[PDB]
Parts: sequence; C-alpha cells; structure tokens
Amino acid sequence: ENALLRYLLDKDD
Amino acid sequence: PTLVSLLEVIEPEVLYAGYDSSVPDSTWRIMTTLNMLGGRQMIAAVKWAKAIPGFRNLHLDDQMTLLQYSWMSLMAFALGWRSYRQSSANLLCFAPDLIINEQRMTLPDMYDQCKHMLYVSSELHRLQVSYEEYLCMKTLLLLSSVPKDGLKSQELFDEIRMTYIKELGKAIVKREGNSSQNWQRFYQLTKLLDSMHEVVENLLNYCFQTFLDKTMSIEFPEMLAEIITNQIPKYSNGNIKKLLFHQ
Ligand SMILES: CCC[C@@H]1O[C@@H]2C[C@H]3[C@@H]4CCC5=CC(=O)C=C[C@]5(C)[C@H]4[C@@H](O)C[C@]3(C)[C@]2(C(=O)CO)O1
Repeated sequence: ENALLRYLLDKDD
Repeated sequence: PTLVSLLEVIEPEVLYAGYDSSVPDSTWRIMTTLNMLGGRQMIAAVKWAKAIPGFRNLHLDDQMTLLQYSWMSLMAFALGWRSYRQSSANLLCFAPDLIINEQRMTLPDMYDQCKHMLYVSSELHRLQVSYEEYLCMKTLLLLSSVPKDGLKSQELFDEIRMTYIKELGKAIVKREGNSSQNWQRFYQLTKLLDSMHEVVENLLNYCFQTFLDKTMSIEFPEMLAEIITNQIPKYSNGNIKKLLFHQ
C-alpha cells in the first residue's frame, strides 16, 4: 500500500 | 497565460534542512538530515505535480506511478539547478543552510555519492540552461518513466508529454535563435534529460542500500520509506520503461 502518497493526491491542495 | 508561466508560478519555495553548523559534521549526520529534507521536498513535489496542467486528468493510479518512478530524478534535477544558481564552484546546495563544500566533500565516502549529483549542476552550467528550459525539463522528468505495460491513461499521457516537449522547444527558440543552433540545443538538452536515468540509477543504488541495511541506522521519513518500499519490487520485476529521446 501507498497510503501517504494516495492521501496527498486525494486531499484538497 | 502561457504554459511555461503556469509551470513557473507553481515552483516550490526553497526548504531549509535545519542543520546546526555549530555541531561537527559527519557523513551519517548529513545523509540522515538529507533524507528528512527529501521527505519534505517530496510532499511539496506532490502539491507541485497536482498543479501541472494535464497531470490531474490522468488516472489517479498513473499520478501515483509517475511520482513514484520519477521522485529521485526530480530531487536531483532541482538540486542541480539550486547548485548551478548559487555558485560556479563545485558545490551541492541541498538547502541554503546545508551546502556540501570542498571541506565537506573530504568526509568519508562523501565524494562517491556527490559526483553523480555534481554532474547535473556542471551540465546545467556548461549548457547555460535557462529558467524556462529548466521548468519544461523538470516537468518532462516527471513524465520520463512508465510501467512495462504502460499507464491506464496512456493516450492522454503521450499527448501531455508531447505538449511539454513542444514547450521545451518554445523555451529554446527564445534564445533567439538560429534554426540549426535550435536543433543542436534541442539535441543537447534532451541528451541531458536521457542521462538523468543513469544519474538516478547511481543514486538509487546508494538510496536502496542505505534503506535496506537496517544495521546502518540510516532513517528515512514515511514519505520516502513508502516510495522506496513501492519502487524496490518494481525494479526487481523489470516493471519500468525508461523513456529516451535518443536511441
Ligand atoms: C550527500 C549524501 C548523498 C547521499 O546520496 C543518496 C542520494 C540522496 C538524495 C539525492 C536527491 C536529494 C536532493 C535533496 O535536495 C534532498 C534530498 C535528496 C532526496 C537526497 C537524500 O534523500 C539522501 C540520498 C537518498 C542519499 C542516501 O542514500 C542517504 O541514505 O544521500
């Protein structure tokens, strides 16, 4: 899993 | 607004390493500090990529794929630029508070790691690369590798990549410029782009070794540890297609 990268791409900003 | 002006406005602010110059240097201390700096630069690189026109139109899996493949290329190229702009000397300017000088270069095993990165800055200096050429070249490095079996949005990717190639062409033409000298310059800059795969291969060898050998006690922050963990199996399964301008 690539939890942090996916979060940074999906979050607003 | 022009495409290159949009690439310019999203340029990340320079980050500080938070390196205490009153404490003596060591190779381990510098490598450890740089991994933490790298993690923060990579978080800023995600925000940067998201604002690149076209990038967000690719499938989310492709966005993740491209950032994971290109991370070291992006870091070394931006470092090459900061080093080239700071001085004409053989210095690596990782951060304004963490510059690898000639005294720092003499630390055990500093030079063998630094030589590949010094090659990037020396080449930008030798070719007298402009800010507009640099901006186009850095976006092209994000688009320099794809999976063996390609992307989910392959067609759209090829269109976006061609657009930034034409954008690099437009930057070259601004200087000011002779038709023959333009093709010569295009050839040179794309040759430097191609050579980034070789620079990165050398940097990842050290990166992967220091990440995997836990007895070295070299820490990587979560952002870098996650990328490295994802990338190591992709290299071992041959799951990488390094795009080249010259065959
Ligand atoms: C002077 C020690 C260099 C030796 O060479 C390896 C490649 C390094 C990255 C190069 C690109 C970069 C540019 C930056 O501005 C901030 C951080 C990074 C991203 C660098 C760091 O992470 C450490 C690095 C991963 C490396 C290592 O293996 C340590 O374990 O250090």
